[PDB]
Amino acid sequence: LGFLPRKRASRQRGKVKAFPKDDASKPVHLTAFLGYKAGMTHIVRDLDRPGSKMHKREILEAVTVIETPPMVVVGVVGYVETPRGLRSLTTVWAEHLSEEVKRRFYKNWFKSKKKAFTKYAKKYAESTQSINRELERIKKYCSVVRVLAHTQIRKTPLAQKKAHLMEIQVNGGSVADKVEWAREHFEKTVDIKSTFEQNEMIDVIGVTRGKGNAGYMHRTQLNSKIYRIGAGDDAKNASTDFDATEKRITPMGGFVRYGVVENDFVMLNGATPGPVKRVLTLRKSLLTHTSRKALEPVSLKWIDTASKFGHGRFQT
Amino acid sequence: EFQKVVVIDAKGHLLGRLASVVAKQLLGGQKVVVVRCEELNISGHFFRNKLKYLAYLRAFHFRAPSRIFQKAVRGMLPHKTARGQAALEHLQAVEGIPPPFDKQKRVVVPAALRVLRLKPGRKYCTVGRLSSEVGWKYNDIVAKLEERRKVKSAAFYQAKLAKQKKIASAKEASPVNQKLSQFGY
RNA sequence: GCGAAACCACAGCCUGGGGGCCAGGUCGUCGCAAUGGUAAUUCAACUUAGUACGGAACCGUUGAUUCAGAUCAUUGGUAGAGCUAUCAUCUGCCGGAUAACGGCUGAGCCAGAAUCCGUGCCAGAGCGACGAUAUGUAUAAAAAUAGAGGUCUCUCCUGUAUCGUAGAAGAUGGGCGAUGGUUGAUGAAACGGAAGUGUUUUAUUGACUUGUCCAUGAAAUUCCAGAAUCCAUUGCAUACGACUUUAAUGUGGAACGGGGUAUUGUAGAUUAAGCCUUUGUUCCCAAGAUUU
RNA sequence: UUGAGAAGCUCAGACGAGUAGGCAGGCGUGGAGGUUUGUGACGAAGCCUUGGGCGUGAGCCUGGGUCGAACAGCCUCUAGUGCAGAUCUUGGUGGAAGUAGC
RNA sequence: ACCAUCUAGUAGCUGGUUCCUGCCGAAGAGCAGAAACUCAGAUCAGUUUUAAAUGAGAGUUUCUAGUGGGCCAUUACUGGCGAUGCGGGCCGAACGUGAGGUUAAGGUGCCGGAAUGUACGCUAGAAAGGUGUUAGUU
Repeated sequence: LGFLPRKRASRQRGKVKAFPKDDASKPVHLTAFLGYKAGMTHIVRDLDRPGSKMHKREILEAVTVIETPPMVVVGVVGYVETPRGLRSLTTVWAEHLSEEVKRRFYKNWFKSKKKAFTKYAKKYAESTQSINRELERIKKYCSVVRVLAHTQIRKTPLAQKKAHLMEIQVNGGSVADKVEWAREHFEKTVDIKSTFEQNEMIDVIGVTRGKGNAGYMHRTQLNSKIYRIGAGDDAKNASTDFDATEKRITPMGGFVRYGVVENDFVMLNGATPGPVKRVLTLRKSLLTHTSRKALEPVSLKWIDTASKFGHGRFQT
Repeated sequence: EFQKVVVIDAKGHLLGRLASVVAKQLLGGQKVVVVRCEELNISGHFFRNKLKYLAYLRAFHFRAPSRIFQKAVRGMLPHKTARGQAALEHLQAVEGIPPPFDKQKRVVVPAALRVLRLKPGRKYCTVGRLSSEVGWKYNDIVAKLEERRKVKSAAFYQAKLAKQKKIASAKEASPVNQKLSQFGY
């Protein structure tokens, strides 16, 4: 069938089969968000919509929290279009690296002599002309620019300190515009909240939650309704129009098996494949949907911050 | 005259005639490279080869024009034998013209040309368009790359012709060319 | 630890035609996509509209049926957690080419179906980027055969052409004429990304030069032959492997001591176990073994 | 001209599938008689051998290794004389299989 | 029931039956040989002409083995299969070991040895329908 045969995704990150259709007319931006499937909450969204049956009805549905905020944007990777497919013309990151990125590039970072990009960083810093020449070649030859972007696994609260690198292509913008955006975002921390507000239907993807002797299969939640960005660092993660009072998206006393996300989440009204702390692959829709229901935003009135583990109703 | 490596421009050639010419060369110990395989031509209307392929679709089903020609040569060789498999490895059929091959002379096979073998007005199909309809999706970029190579090669020809003008003028300038021109050179 | 026996021409990929015959089927990171599978389905109501002509239809809107993929915020079940419920929730598209059929000029085009192929989704066999470590192997425009190129004019009608081609397998010298040609080694700068691994411009250095004409030598070869893994550790994972983690002197982790957290429950104990979390404590630390 | 093992030598021409079946000539084994002034501890027989040779073949000759006591050619005699099979007889040894199993 | 002889009980039957080369060779009374005789000055014939041509040397008495199936095809006959491999895929061809030459059948785009030969033509291919086509008749 479509999803059949069943096969758990070996890669923790939900490698996107496709990406949103880039267009040079649109500003140089991204079309992905590195979620982490933090948890869920009954974010009551008052669906203020005349004609609809659930007019102004608070939709107390699961706001599937997915930790997604500042993710280390290292550099860019060239991608030239070839008669045999899409070939990576080059891969030029920024001079500045991170221990999490180095840990990701290896498997025994502490055991290893931290040689990851040792001379490469020196070449990037000292031989900047060579980096510029390669960048100039990338801008003049590569058809697409895959903006390299790691994660904040070591930065945000997580046992894994291997930054989830993602070759997020520059969604839109010309070759010069994509290079300039990559240069601006060189050695930066791409914030998922900055990329998108997560206040409407999204194209979140990623592996499912490993049940046992299945799950953990790469999926793509089409038209995944996103309630709001669950900023775990901010006390107002679950604070909404009616709830407010600096409510925390995590359950009172910490979410089950995920606690409180050290950074912003991608809390989405509905389901999201993946267990607690399992890295998600939220992204923009490849196609376009001008549906009135999708266009109309459901006003998030209240939310749920109950100490679900235990007294599933004790919000405070 | 035979040599070790030949590059054949497959445009305007019939599939069967060119493959049969290629197969006989391969079994003779000659390494053969066929370029621009998506410009190959097939006798008969488009639907005829189209129903032939979809019948084949109804074994690995390969859509690329270069691998369409490769199958044609393969059936014309003793593939079940070590001799045939050795010959097949000597054939490099590619679509478009790779840069390693666009700087070398390309020969054509008169016994396989469509102009010399098809009556005028006869309907004929193109492998590239047929492949693009059965699943191949790279003809846009292949065509675009063809224009860039053709433009670059055209500039090279103009530069070569401009350099040729000087020596051509200097040919008759030297009186030796007319002193003993009776030798026929 | 002990330990048979029956049986065994020979052996074990499919289709067709006449089980073997014939013809076919270094490590690691980030990516590419050959190919295979594929998915959505139906109905009701409202607005159209009591209108067009008793009574529609286009569009739009609101919802339901079946099916598919996910999730456990809430509710129920299970003995708080976890699991789970068409008992709970979320999600489930647009391009091309078409058939019937209707048109355009008069074959070649247009319109056209829940059909077909793609977009998308699922799997990833072949590959990409990045990090640390052989007899002279000569010849590059495009498109047409019911036309092209170059400057109203000219050429094509194959390469039987063009470049290089004499030297004891390429020796040793002299003169005449031009600033040549062929190069080996340095120094460079411009170009080539589709598989660019090659194109030039050169500034030198070291050679040869048959461009031309002369001077010596060939012989008896006397007729061909610094990482990864194990141990340990993590639970986003788990039948076991595998995976995610850390894990090799510091948010170091591992353990507890816990706190918080709740449950049941009448406040208490468990107190994360797949509840959180710790300015708390101690322990130990590539430690060895193993493969490249 | 020597070229009569007259059962020898020499000339010519034609011909060549083959089951049942018929005819002929040969190869081999155990023992017998005769014979080779036969072979043998300076190594018989046997066995092994990608060593060599002869014959269309059955088969024979031989080198080397191993071995340690007998053997063979030729002319006749004789027979318990020639094996791929008989779910052959006897012995030995396999795959099944370190499986089923205790 | 058992045990030992009779017993190597009873065979139209089952399974098996051991070296080589050569020559002849069926059947599917006849067909095959051996001796003996009588022999180009002799008779014959899977033959044809006429109401002789041509090929072959012709026969006899005697014995002594094997078989008296069936199948295919053209017209009960005729062949062929069977005891028969080889080239082609029924057609061709009757076989000692070889060298060379040349062919039959079938073939010469490639697999595949061999002309992507030459020339003339039509357009899936190796009861009647069609405003599909090409040559002609009335």
